[PDB]
This record gives sequence, C-alpha cells and structure tokens, in this order.
Amino acid sequence: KRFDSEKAGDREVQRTMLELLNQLDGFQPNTQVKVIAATNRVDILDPALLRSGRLDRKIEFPMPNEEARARIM
Amino acid sequence: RTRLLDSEIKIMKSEVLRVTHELQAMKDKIK
Amino acid sequence: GDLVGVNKDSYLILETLPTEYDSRVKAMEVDERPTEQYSDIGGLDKQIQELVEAIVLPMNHKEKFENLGIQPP
Amino acid sequence: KLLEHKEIDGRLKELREQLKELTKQYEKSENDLKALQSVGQIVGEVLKQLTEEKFIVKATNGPRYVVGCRRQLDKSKLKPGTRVALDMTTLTIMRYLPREVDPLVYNMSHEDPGNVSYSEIGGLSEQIRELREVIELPLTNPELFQRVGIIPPKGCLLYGPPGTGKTLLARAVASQLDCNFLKVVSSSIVDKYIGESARLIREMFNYARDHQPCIIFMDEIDAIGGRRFSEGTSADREIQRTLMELLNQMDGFDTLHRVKMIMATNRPDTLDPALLRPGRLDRKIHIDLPNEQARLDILKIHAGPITKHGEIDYEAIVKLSDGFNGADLRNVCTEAGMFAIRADHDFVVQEDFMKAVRKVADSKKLESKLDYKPV
Amino acid sequence: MADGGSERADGRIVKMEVDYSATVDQRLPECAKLAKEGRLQEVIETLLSLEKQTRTASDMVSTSRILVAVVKMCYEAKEWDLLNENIMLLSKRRSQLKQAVAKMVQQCCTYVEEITDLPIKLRLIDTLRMVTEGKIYVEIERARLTKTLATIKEQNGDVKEAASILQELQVETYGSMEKKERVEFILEQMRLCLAVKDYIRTQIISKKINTKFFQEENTEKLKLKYYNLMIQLDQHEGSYLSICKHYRAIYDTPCIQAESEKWQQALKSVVLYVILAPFDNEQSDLVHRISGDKKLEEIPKYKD
Ligand SMILES: Nc1ncnc2c1ncn2[C@@H]1O[C@H](COP(=O)(O)OP(=O)(O)OP(=O)(O)O)[C@@H](O)[C@H]1O
Repeated sequence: KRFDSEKAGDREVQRTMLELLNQLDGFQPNTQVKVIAATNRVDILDPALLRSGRLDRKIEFPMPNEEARARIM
Repeated sequence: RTRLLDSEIKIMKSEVLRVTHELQAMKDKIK
Repeated sequence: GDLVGVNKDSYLILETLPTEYDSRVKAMEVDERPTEQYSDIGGLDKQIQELVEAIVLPMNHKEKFENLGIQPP
Repeated sequence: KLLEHKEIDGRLKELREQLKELTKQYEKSENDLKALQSVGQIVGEVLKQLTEEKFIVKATNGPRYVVGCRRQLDKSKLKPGTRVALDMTTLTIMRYLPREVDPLVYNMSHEDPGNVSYSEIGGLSEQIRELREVIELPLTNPELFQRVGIIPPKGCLLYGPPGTGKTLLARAVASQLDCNFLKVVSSSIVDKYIGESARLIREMFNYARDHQPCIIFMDEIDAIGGRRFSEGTSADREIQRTLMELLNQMDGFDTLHRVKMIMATNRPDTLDPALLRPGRLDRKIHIDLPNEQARLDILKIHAGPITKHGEIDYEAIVKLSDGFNGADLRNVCTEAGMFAIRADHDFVVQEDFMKAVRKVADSKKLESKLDYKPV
Repeated sequence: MADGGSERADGRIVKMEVDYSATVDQRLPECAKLAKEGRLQEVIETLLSLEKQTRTASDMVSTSRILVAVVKMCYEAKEWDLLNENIMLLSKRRSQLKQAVAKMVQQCCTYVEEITDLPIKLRLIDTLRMVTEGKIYVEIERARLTKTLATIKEQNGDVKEAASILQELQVETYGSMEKKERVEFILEQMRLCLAVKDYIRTQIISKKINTKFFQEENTEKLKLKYYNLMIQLDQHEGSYLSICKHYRAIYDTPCIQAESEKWQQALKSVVLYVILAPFDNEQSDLVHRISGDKKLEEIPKYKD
C-alpha cells in the first residue's frame, strides 16, 4: 500500500506490476493468459491490483478445522 | 497451323531462358 | 534488442541467433511438472469447483462463455 | 490440332513463374551481394558546429572528432544535440536521423489505443462541450482566437470520485483527435535517482516541443505533484524539485505550442497551490457519480453484446443501483452474465442482473471517503 | 403501476368521444399520481405516453374546436407541474414528452393551415420552455427550426426574427450531431441579414458558415444547390480578389447541367472575375487552368 511520505518506502516494484497489467491486458487484449496469485495476506496490497479485471476473484482459505488436519497429516 | 511453332520456339526459348534463370539464379548463387 | 550475427568486416546483419534463451525466465518455466491429483486437496473442494469453473474451463471451452457472450474471468 | 499451343503455353508460364520467382530472389541476393560492399556507418552526435564544414562531433562509444558532411546533407539542419551517422573510414558525416527517442516514452505513447468516441460516455455534455472548447478549438482553428487576438488557454484538471471514467473520458479524447497522444501514468518517474525523473520530463517535453499538435495526459498526480511542507523528509523533496520541473516546464521561457495538458487526479487538495493558479491549468472541472441515463445509457452500451430477451427490467438494476461507474456496469453486466453461466443459461435472464446488483452493492461496504473538493 | 396505468389508459379512452374535458380534469391528478409513481424504465413512460396520447385526442376535442388556448395553458400548466414533481435527471422517463410533444407539433402541422398566430405562438412559448428545459431533443430541434421558421413566416422575416435565429444559431450545434437540416437552417439567416442589409453581419454569420465543414456526402445534390447560397454570400457586394472560390462555386452547379445558357453564364462568371481580380500570380495561371473548356473559346468576348 503506497504512501505520501519521505525517506521511507518503495516507489519501484509497482512499476513491474503495473507493467505486468500493462503488457498483459489492454495492449492487444487476448484471452491467452490466466493470472493466478496466492497471497498470504491481502491488507498490504494496493486497491488498484484487485478491482474487477486485475484479479476477479477473492478466494479465501480457512483453517483446517479438524479433519483436514488429520487428513493432510 | 503456325502458332504452335512460334509458341514452340518460345518454349525452347523458355527452356533456354529458364536455364538462364537457373544460371542467373544458380550460377550467381554460386558466387 | 536482439542477438544477431554481424560480419567483422562488412558489418552486415548476417543471421539471427537461435540462442535468445532469456536467463532466469526460461529457467523459471517448471519443466518437471510434479504430480498432484485432487485427492490431496482435502477441505477446499468448493474452492476446487469455483477454481475449475473460474480457470480450467476458460482453457478448454470459451464457447461455453461466448455462445452466451460476455467475457472470461 | 491445337493442343500444342496450350501444351507450350502452360510450360512457358510455369517456367516463367519459376523463372520470375528464382531470378527475382537471385536479384535480391545480387542486391545483398552488392550489400556486402555496404559499410556499417558510425553512430555519433554533433557536439557543436565550428565552421561551414568543420563539425565538432563525438563518437557515441568514445572519442571526439571534427569532420564534415557528404555534399548535400543540409548542414543548417545539423543542430548540436542531433545524431549523425558517419563514414567508417573517412569518418565524415553521412546522414542524420531524428535525434534520439529515450524509449521509456515509447512504451506509454504508442501504448495508447483507439476508442469509440464520446457517445460511449453520457451525462457530461457540459464537460464534453466546454472541455471541447478549451481543448479542440486551437488546433481546429486557433485563428478565431487570433481574430480576437487573445492566446488560447493551456489545460485543465478533472476530479471527483475515483474511477468515474476520467481515464475513460481521456480515451474518448484519444478517439476524437487520433493524432499525438502522450499519456503517462505519472507515478513511474522516480526510480531511485534524483534528476533521472527530471531528465525523463525534459525528454518528454522536448519530444512535445518536436511534434506540433501534441497531447499530454497525466493521471494520479498526487504521487508526483504532492505538497511542499517544511523540509524535514528526504524523498518528496525529489517531488518538490520534480514538481518545480513542472512549475517551470509547464511555462518555460518558450510557451508550449499546440501542446495540451490534460490532468486527472483523485484528490486535488494535496497538490501545490502554486500549480493551482490559472494559465498553467485553466479550470478544475468536476466529474460526478453517474446519473440514471449515465447508468442506463452507459449500461445499454454495456447491454449491447448480450443474448437477452424481452425481459430486461433495467430499473431493477438502476433503481436498485446507487451510482455505479462504467466499469461497475461492466461488473453488473459481466457478473450478471456470470450468473447466466451459473446453471448454463445460454440466453440472458434479467434476474441475474439483480444478483449482480446484490453482489456489487453488497461489495460497496469496503469503500469510503467518496470525494475530494479542491481549492 | 403497469395494471394501474393499464386500467386508466385502457379505461379512459371511451370518454373522449362523448364527454367534455371533465374526465381530463379526472386525469390531471391521475397523470400526476401515475407520474409521481413513475415506473423507472419503460412502464409508465409508455403508459403516460398513451395517456398523453389520449390527452391529444382531448386536444382534437378541445383544442381543435374553439382554440381557446386557456384549455391549452391549463394542459401545459399540468405539463408544467408534471415536469415539476419528478427530476428527470438524465433519468430516462421521457416518452411522456417525446411523442406527446411530437404529436403537438404534428397538431401544429395541422394548425398552420387553420390557426391564427396567437394561440400557436402561445403553443410555441410553451414548447420553448418544454424543449429547451426538458432534455433537448433532436427532431423537435428541427421542429424548432420550423417553429421559429413559423415565427419568421408570421411577418415573413425582419430584424426580430433575425435576432430569433441569431439566438438559435450555435446553441444546438454541439448537443446534437447534425449535417443536413440545421445546415439548411444556417442558409436561412443570410436573407435575414440581406433584408437587414448588413454585409458585416453577413460576414459574422459567414463566420458561422465556415464553422460547418465537410459539406459533402449529406445528400446527392444538397451542396451543389447550396452553392447558390454560398455565392449569394458575396455576389454583388463581394470584393475583387476575395472572390476566387466564390466565383468558382458559380460553375460547379451547372457542371451537372448540359445547358448552354446558365452553364454559359457559369463559364462567363468563371472567367469575367479575372477582370475583377487585379494583378496576381493566381491570375496569370488560373486564366489557363480554366482554359481548356470546349465552349469557352466560342465567345468573342473570351477572345477579347
Ligand atoms: N461520463 C461518461 N461517459 C461515458 N462513459 C463513462 C463515463 N464515465 C465513466 N464511463 C465509463 O467508465 C469506464 C472507466 O472510465 P475511466 O477510466 O475514466 O474511470 P476514471 O474516471 O479514470 O476513474 P479513476 O480516475 O478513479 O481511475 C469507461 O469504460 C467508460 O466507458
């Protein structure tokens, strides 16, 4: 999540990620790509990365209740 | 009955000119 | 931005190299493809279903999407 | 007895086609064999012109030289800072290209796609017409301004809620003029260096000084405009100096000629009040939330490629909507169609649209701070 | 509601053939309440279009019998109040005015042969407010051209109607895209500036002429006939040298014509303005650019 502050933070990275969206979508929009992202947390992400066509779905994974612990164990 | 003779001399000229298309092609292609 | 073969003397663009292999990316392509059937995913089977309806079927049948005629995810 | 005419005619046409195809590539290869004599010219640039034929130039990969042109190279057009190609051996000047391009400009200028015109938007006819007056007129006719005499204005700033189609309106302008669009996302400028940002600004403004009818568009100005507080930080002083590249270089000494500047932000409060004086940017025009023929007419543009029936109660959507942008109507029509994929209704039923209204109007819970009113 | 406007729309068509407009007074709060309901998409927009349509049947009853116009100003008094209660904020409930007022100018199309000027201009002072206020249309802008043209035809053009077109020249050039009929309206003020006899106002509205470009493709011969109005712009009052394109468009109109008299004055008017135009580089070459016609050397005044 971006900032308006000084001597701290990153203004880079997001160039790679808006270049990811930039080269991928819009510029000859072809449905020849599937974007799969698995973040541990969501609250650090920008709101401009998740809107409607950047990542369409928000698929949460809850805790293995009892039997997925015994199962995966 | 002479159009086949003129087109025939043009066909031997087509074999010579195709031999020079493979000389302009092949012989130049050597160098 | 290409690797090309150029004469040392005439400086003519002679041939294109078949060696543009791109470091790290072409190494980022997982070529082994380890196996994981869906018997391992225990507890997220609805997420398997919305996962397949979201992702797997746009790879197979866009006619499932565009005989209805909207968009893929 | 006439089969020999076609019997020699088809073979003559076949040997003529193979003769033309083989000898044609033999002639192209002969041009390549003559191109074996052709010499790679030298990339150099003019440092300064000394005399009529003495040219202080520099090799791009090293040393400096003084050479001359060929015979007819239009030496007056050689101005210091241009690029020349030189001879290899004699090293005299052979040609000059454009100058230079700095291809960070490439990946966002010709990145701009053509669009449908301002029929795509609606409910902004005051903005279309008056913003059309401040933009389109001095390239169609700047002499009505000169019949008056008074200089045309320069640029404006759009605001309102985010995502209301400021970018979409800029794409409508991108469909309207179709000429010289230089559209920058305007936050990728500070990489980690100081004057690199400025040097990209100077290069873009010099390219805009090159081409006459240039159009600039910028978005999310607050990451690059900012506000000058008391200096105690260490990273938006870069935005102060870069901001001063904007303060000078929207005016300069030379005014920009047919170089319009279209500005769009989400918060126009935190920008510099030094920027907020007119002349630089003439007016701050508000873009609102969509009204009901904006929701509807923009929705019906979105209801175009839809396998519907005589069922579509649109006011279920619109009256059950409460202000939703063009991409939110992409969300309504798209995810309503996703509910049409649910149980594989190959047609389009109206009741999925209300479901999309439920999902999106349900998903408005995470969003607040709906406005930023400038000045 | 749909059945609530189906019972009034279906249930109030009978009473127009017999009754005086007292069922219409039993429609003022019915259209007012159905519009206050106002189904937000296609329901009561169309049901109220039916009810304003049967209101125009009551206009065939009441406003086609006596032409009182007090019944009319009560009807657009409740159209005034009916435009008052709901916002219509680019809101799409508008066919209550579209074919209603389009049938009102259909009625005025049946009135200009029958009506005197006073109640029809009260109708015009209604629909100026109705269309300039209620979400400016496209076809009642051309009915605006014929209704302010009807105000022209009241006294057959004067300074007041020259002001009535000078207030309506460039207002609806940017709201509605148009190439034909308002271009046939932009030719109308030039005789409303020659009756004034104002050459510089003819050049102000000629600055209005050259803001309408791409004259071509509109109809088959729209602009070949419009060139008569383009040459009337500076015909007898025109200069000597600013008239080259002006005395070019005299000739492209009989270019269709195989005539030898009006096409002959197209020749002689495409050649005798060199006698107007003084010493020019454009003179001494265009006298041979236009030279090459077959019928041009067949005038001894052309030899002269
Ligand atoms: N006034 C309008 N007329 C027509 N279409 C509009 C209008 N406003 C928005 N849209 C639609 O909204 C979509 C997005 O518009 P746009 O990209 O301008 O959003 P934005 O205003 O740039 O938002 P933000 O600046 O907050 O990202 C476009 O596809 C466009 O069709």
